[PDB]
Amino acid sequence: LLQDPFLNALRKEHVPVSIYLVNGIKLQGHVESFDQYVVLLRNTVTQMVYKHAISTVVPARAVNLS
Amino acid sequence: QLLQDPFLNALRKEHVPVSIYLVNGIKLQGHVESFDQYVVLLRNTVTQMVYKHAISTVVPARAVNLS
Amino acid sequence: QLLQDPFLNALRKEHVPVSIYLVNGIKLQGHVESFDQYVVLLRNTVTQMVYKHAISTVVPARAVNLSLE
Amino acid sequence: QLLQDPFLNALRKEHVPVSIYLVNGIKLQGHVESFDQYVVLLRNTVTQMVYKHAISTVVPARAVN
Amino acid sequence: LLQDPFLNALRKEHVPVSIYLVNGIKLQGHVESFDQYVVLLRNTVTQMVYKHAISTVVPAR
Amino acid sequence: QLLQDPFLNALRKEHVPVSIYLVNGIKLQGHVESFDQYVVLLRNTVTQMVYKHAISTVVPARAVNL
Repeated sequence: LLQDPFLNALRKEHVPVSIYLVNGIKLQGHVESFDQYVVLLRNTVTQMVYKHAISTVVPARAVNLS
Repeated sequence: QLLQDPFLNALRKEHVPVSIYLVNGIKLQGHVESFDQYVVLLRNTVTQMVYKHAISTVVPARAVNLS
Repeated sequence: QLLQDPFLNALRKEHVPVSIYLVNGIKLQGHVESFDQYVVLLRNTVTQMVYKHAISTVVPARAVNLSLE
Repeated sequence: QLLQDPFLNALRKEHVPVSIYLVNGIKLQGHVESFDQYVVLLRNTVTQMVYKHAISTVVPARAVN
Repeated sequence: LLQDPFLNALRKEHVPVSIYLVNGIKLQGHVESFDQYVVLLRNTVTQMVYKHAISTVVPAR
Repeated sequence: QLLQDPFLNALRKEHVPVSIYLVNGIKLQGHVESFDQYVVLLRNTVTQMVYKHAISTVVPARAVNL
């Protein structure tokens, strides 16, 4: 309900994000795409990240909701 | 959900400052802006999406209204 | 939660102190103040909501009051 | 769980000591009091509640086959 | 449609296997049984291994 | 409605090597041979079964777009 709208926002308004994984590392780049389970983070090369492995997504600049 | 939702909503409404402890030991601070079955929107300097499954404990900076 | 509830509820009502171990090795301590399907509210110097999915084991400081059948 | 129940119930009926290893490395020990879809009740000096999702391996002190 | 034929091939051919857990622990033995949730590993005894705690399973040889 | 099937499928056909990062940090490099809903058959010295719920990110050594 919030997950997609959030993710969809970072993508549309193309804004860099610092994805912190459950393991304890911080990925970066832009949100190329996403579905129920995975998120395609397009940086140098689009790497697939599992949502179950994500701890928290952190945006650089704000983004509307509506 | 006769606890989690009421607990979170009261924090959200009253804007009670919370400390969210991640399973990986990381401590996040701020207040609850909103939430659903799967994520919580924490707001501090910015607004970050936190996955519930990665959350350990949520510690309010003060007692919550359950009545 | 066929077994979960009767277990947590007994600890709550009888006000029995417990130690909650998280999947990361952390040891919480206090009283079961409340619970539902996904979370447990532990009380101590403060009050906090603990997610069940982050819990490994709940160890009571002593067996609850047992009766006949 | 067509295996979990038979496996755990065998330990219960035979009163066989077991070692329960948590996903965090810690090992618990004692007897199997009871169990359902989500949890195992392990008895030692006291009866403690163990979530199955936090379990890696269940190891009996002896063969139950 | 993959893990079952994969696991059944290990029990039907009685091939030793290595089960690595998410915590970094390695388990050796033979696949005695497996269902939708657990994997019965056989050595000195038969232990019940939850799939949710299994990261990988590499065949011995 | 699907993102990981095509992502992994193309990485399979194009024979592109990958570096799989498990939730526990460690990394398993090799080629993707097959994959169902729950696991990914990783090829290398041997063919090992990798449970998806243990994967954090799938990082390809080469890119794949169109």
